[PDB]
Amino acid sequence: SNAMKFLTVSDDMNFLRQVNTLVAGKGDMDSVIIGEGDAKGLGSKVLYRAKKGTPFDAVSEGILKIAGNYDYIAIGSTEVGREIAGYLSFKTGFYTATEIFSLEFNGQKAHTKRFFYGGKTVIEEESDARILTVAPGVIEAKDLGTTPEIRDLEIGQSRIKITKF
Amino acid sequence: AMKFLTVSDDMNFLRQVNTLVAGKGDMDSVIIGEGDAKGLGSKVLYRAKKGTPFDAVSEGILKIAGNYDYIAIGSTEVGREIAGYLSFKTGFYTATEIFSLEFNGQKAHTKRFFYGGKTVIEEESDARILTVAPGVIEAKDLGTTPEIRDLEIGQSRIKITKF
Repeated sequence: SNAMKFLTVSDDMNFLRQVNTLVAGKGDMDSVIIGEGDAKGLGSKVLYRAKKGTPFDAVSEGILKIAGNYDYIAIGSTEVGREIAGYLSFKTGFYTATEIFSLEFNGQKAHTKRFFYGGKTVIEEESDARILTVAPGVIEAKDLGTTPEIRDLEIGQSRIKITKF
Repeated sequence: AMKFLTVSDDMNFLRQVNTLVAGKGDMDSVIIGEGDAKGLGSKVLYRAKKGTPFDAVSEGILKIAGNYDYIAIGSTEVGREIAGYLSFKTGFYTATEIFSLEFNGQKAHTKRFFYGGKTVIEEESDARILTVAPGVIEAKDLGTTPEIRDLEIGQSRIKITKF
């Protein structure tokens, strides 16, 4: 009720675990995984699953369908995750706090930190960011000790053209 | 003609971005920090002092943004943060990490690499904000040197801590 609702997202299961660890103490969470990974100990209430190599635009349109169910969406910063963030940012109108290693709430607002220049500098924001991307390697994953109900992400249409080499 | 503003915190990267953009319309540029303007090929170069916080630069750019159809930014850490700020303030879509840019009519037709080169992603979008991937464009000298002016920067809200 008065608790915050997160949706966490990644195209990498280990990374999904790190994002869930960051968000864990902060409110209730559901998750999206693109591709493979065993859901055990993930800690989410619900895990939405997309097929491996589902084009990132079809995934983003799927997330967008459920994104109004959440206060914040936290995405692992990978190539795909960043494309998903930019897409969601645009469609929802919410600002994105990028590459964070730290997320705290004093009251209502999200206070974040990210590194700049390889770690030489720390940038803190208190912004209205509702979309967050989480840096790789910054959170050690903890087993959260429960397993989510699994469902399929209802995937959108894809307009991108994909050429492999 | 279409109007472009090109942006970077690195001058060699700004030359790359200009080289991608050059044939497509008019061009002005924003550099954050140091570098020789020679051969940059924009009409005007707005300078901000090395180390100006990215939100201050972004607010400076917002002041002049309505003068442009497109803003193309070198994808560095600062360039990406700027692109995000501008996306959020303007409401425009961003096409990211591009190596190629063409127009059908007004829609941007872009290409980008995925996985350091294994895959090319080709899109048509309404993106008015673009980031260019590092090292994919061979910077050319473009034959002219812009007049120099200072970027009127805005306020900064971010807190910066050095190690």
